Amino acid sequence: QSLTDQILSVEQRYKEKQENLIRSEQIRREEVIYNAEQKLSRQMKLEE
Repeated sequence: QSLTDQILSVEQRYKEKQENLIRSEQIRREEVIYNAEQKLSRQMKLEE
C-alpha cells in the first residue's frame, strides 16, 4: 500500500519533468512564431 502511495507520488514527480517538457515545446513554438511576427514590425519599418 505504501508502494502504491510511492508509486503515485513518483508518478506525480514524473509529470513535473514532463510539464517542463510540454511547456518547453509549447512556449518554444510560440517564441519562434513571434519571432516571425517581428517581420510584422519590420513591415512596420515599412511605415518608417
